[PDB]
Amino acid sequence: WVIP
Amino acid sequence: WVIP
Amino acid sequence: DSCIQFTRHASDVLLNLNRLRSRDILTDVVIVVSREQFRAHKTVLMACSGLFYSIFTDQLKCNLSVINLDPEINPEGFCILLDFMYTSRLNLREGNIMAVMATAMYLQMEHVVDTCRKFIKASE
Amino acid sequence: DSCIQFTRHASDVLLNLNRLRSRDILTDVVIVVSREQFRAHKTVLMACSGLFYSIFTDQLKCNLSVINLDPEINPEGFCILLDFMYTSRLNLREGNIMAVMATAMYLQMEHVVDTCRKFIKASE
Ligand SMILES: O=C1Cc2cc(Nc3ncncc3Cl)ccc2N1
Ligand SMILES: O=C1Cc2cc(Nc3ncncc3Cl)ccc2N1
Ligand SMILES: [Cl-]
Ligand SMILES: [Cl-]
Repeated sequence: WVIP
Repeated sequence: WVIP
Repeated sequence: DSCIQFTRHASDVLLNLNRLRSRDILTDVVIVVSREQFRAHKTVLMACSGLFYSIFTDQLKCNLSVINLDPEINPEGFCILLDFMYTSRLNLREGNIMAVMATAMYLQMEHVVDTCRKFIKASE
Repeated sequence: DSCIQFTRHASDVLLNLNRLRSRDILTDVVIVVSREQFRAHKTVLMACSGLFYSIFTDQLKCNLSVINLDPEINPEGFCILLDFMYTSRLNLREGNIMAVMATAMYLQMEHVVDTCRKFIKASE
């Protein structure tokens, strides 16, 4: 999971 | 395009 | 093999599937949640959820145009997860995390259940 | 928004759509090429090809279970492109590049047409  |  | 690969292909496919959903093009099922209705494509639901995979591979249920979810399922939690299915983006907030995790457990969306468990553990 | 994003989601969705294609699950159309038949999902074809997008948004053609391609279309070229649609992998070889590019131009798959033009230009 990432900060887009 | 890339070499997978 | 000796194939070449187009890096952005999968993302462009999902973006186009979401555009079809937006315009209600070739949607083939309605998901009913506490009298809130969501139109979608069976194949995308199956590709994202162990529950929908099991439902639409069933010889009788594969032909249904309406699926009713368990009344304990929250429509907002479902809406957030349906958006995630079609975009890879999860709108996870303090105010919705419990409903989102409960809905992801029911839908069998293991990666979502994983990030919810971790975000909850960070706040304890 | 304040969304989080699961990097591998789009790729996992496409992988699952290809598994459904392999097992012939929920395929809703047959593409006929020079008496060679290919089963697929209309939504995936639309997401990948300007031609299929135009075909299945047509009020009459959207309801067809069989689509016949132009007789000049090569079945191997089509097969390679159908595989690309479901995997992001293009099996481009000296022996098939002309058929693949001609098929990608007809199907309106601009990124494929682009890499074929470049690979051809490198060999001249
Ligand atoms: O967490 C998850 C996400 C998910 C998706 C599916 N889907 C498929 N699996 C295998 N072949 C085809 C399909 Cl469509 C099954 C289980 C789970 N569990
Ligand atoms: O090269 C290409 C690939 C491609 C895909 C599509 N598909 C869609 N476009 C917009 N909204 C939904 C969909 Cl399904 C249209 C044109 C082209 N041209
Ligand atoms: Cl997931
Ligand atoms: Cl393309």
